[PDB]
Amino acid sequence: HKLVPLAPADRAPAVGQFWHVTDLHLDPTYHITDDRTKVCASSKGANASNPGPFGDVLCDSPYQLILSAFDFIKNSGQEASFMIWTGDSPPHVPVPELSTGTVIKVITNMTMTVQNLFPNLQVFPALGNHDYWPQDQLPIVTSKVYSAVADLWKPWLGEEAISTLKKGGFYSQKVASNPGLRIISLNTNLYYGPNIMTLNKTDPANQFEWLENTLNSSLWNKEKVYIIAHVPVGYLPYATDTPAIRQYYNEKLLDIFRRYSSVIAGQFYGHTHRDSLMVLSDKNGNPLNSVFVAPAVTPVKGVLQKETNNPGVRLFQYKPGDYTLLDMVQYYLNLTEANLKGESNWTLEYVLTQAYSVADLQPKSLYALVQQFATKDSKQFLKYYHYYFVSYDSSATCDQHCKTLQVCAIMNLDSMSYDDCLKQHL
Ligand SMILES: *[C@@H]1O[C@H](CO)[C@@H](O[C@@H]2O[C@H](CO)[C@@H](O[C@@H]3O[C@H](CO[C@H]4O[C@H](CO)[C@@H](O)[C@H](O)[C@@H]4O)[C@@H](O)[C@H](O[C@H]4O[C@H](CO)[C@@H](O)[C@H](O)[C@@H]4O)[C@@H]3O)[C@H](O)[C@H]2NC(C)=O)[C@H](O)[C@H]1NC(C)=O
Ligand SMILES: *[C@@H]1O[C@H](CO[C@@H]2O[C@@H](C)[C@@H](O)[C@@H](O)[C@@H]2O)[C@@H](O[C@@H]2O[C@H](CO)[C@@H](O)[C@H](O)[C@H]2NC(C)=O)[C@H](O)[C@H]1NC(C)=O
Ligand SMILES: *[C@@H]1O[C@H](CO[C@@H]2O[C@@H](C)[C@@H](O)[C@@H](O)[C@@H]2O)[C@@H](O[C@@H]2O[C@H](CO)[C@@H](O)[C@H](O)[C@H]2NC(C)=O)[C@H](O)[C@H]1NC(C)=O
Ligand SMILES: *[C@@H]1O[C@H](CO)[C@@H](O[C@@H]2O[C@H](CO)[C@@H](O)[C@H](O)[C@H]2NC(C)=O)[C@H](O)[C@H]1NC(C)=O
Ligand SMILES: C[N+](C)(C)CCOP(=O)(O)O
Ligand SMILES: [Zn+2]
Ligand SMILES: [Zn+2]
Repeated sequence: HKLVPLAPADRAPAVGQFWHVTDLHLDPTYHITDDRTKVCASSKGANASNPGPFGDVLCDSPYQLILSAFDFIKNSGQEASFMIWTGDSPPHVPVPELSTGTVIKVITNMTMTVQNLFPNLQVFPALGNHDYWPQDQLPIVTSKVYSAVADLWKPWLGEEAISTLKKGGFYSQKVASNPGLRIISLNTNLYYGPNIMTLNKTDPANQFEWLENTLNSSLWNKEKVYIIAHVPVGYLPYATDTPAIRQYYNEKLLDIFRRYSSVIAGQFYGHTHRDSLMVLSDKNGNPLNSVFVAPAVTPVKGVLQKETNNPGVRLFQYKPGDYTLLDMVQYYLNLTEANLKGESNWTLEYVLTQAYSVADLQPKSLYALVQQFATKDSKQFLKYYHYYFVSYDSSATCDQHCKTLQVCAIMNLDSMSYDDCLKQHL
């Protein structure tokens, strides 16, 4: 007779879950035709290799492929309280074949697709470098694209997020279904090498100042933060000594993340179209923060490349009310199989804790895994290299130089530690 909240039965609180999808790269031109140089504009005159209804390795995504990915999510039976979506919706075609209006039209199509299929799901998007015309030229002041995506994403974001999105293409947002969790969606395309608009700027769009203030507020308000962005921090795992964003920005952003590692419970990136891990550590090798690079839905590659990825989407599990990451489930589409029979079978690729026999996704757990990778002929690393391409090629091999680059980039996000790793292991 005193209106006290009803106590839940002391069962185990189910884990929380969220989806991460990235790099959809819709090619609206995709159509099967006898002249394989006309299957898709994204192959740029090359012959599609073996095209089917769900795509080709030399093409960006048919609409049917993207629809199959989101249909899989919708029908998966997995509960999820939100989704993160880290950008890159238009296809890889020459600048004159696009325009601002065409870019906005593709992002609108992808946004409405998600909203139609998932009417009750809060989605946290970030912009990719292709989400602007010309590609990679994302500005440091408001623009038509920023204003358009701010309008498109209003169903998911509050007024303050909309206002920063419109001005600079970034925002933070409290997660409605998850009190105490805030998403910080950065515009790391401001730091991407090809961006002429940010050359020699110390703090383009004031994003560093805003990020520091946001994290400081989260720290004092006892929030936890998930960082999402398109281009990741750290070093390319397939090239030597090449930061993914300009070195000046990589060093500055990493220093902010080290300072606020106690608040940041996850970092989630796209852009590479590969499945990669990184572990941010301090200068002495003590692990601080776990980083998860998710592979793309598009399978596209250039003619020059030997390997590509199968389409992928992924699910994270986390501790409710606490937001510590517990697991990651990677799903994929075997594109060759799907095209041969004409029917998609999105399926489990792996569960991280089971694949690698780790307890959870905390920095110390993953740091110990990466130390295993470093051992000669590590079977853990062989598995990881297979998953890097989302199981595209079980016979792909990683020679000594290849592996040094991979492991050094997983373990060492800043220039000093990365170069020291090269010194010791080249
Ligand atoms: C996604 O789905 C695709 C399609 O089903 C799978 O790809 C097929 O995988 C099978 C088995 O792994 C392949 O069949 C095997 O091919 C081997 C030779 O492979 C090389 O040469 C072929 C030549 O056509 C290339 O296509 C290929 O890329 C390789 O470079 C053979 O050695 C195998 O023969 C053995 O099989 C049995 C017993 O093992 C016996 O009958 C044989 O005598 C011999 O012992 C076998 O034929 C098949 O070629 C692949 N198809 C395609 C189109 O690539 C992927 O595995 C799947 N992905 C995942 C992650 O599961
Ligand atoms: C794109 O492919 C066409 C077709 O190539 C043929 O078809 C494939 C299935 C494979 O069997 C190839 O070895 C074949 O040659 C290419 O056009 C052909 O190229 C040569 C040189 O001109 C000639 O023998 C054919 O007559 C050409 N045309 C046709 C209709 O066969 C074309 O060169 C390829 N384009 C690119 C950019 O690679
Ligand atoms: C980081 O934040 C602290 C705390 O600021 C407060 O945080 C919230 C309660 C919010 O209500 C803000 O308005 C508050 O100001 C900053 O330290 C405070 O501000 C100055 C620091 O020189 C000092 O006079 C206050 O006493 C500090 N308050 C407390 C509780 O310690 C700190 O400076 C911020 N850092 C940056 C870089 O912004
Ligand atoms: C997103 O774009 C796709 C096509 O790129 C749309 O799907 C097609 O829509 C037109 C009809 O208007 C036709 O080509 C087909 O009927 C549809 N399917 C395919 C595979 O092309 C889709 O409707 C768009 N969605 C939104 C929300 O704009
Ligand atoms: C640049 N890349 C080809 C290595 C990765 C893909 O990047 P993006 O062109 O989709 O932005
Ligand atoms: Zn991309
Ligand atoms: Zn990109």
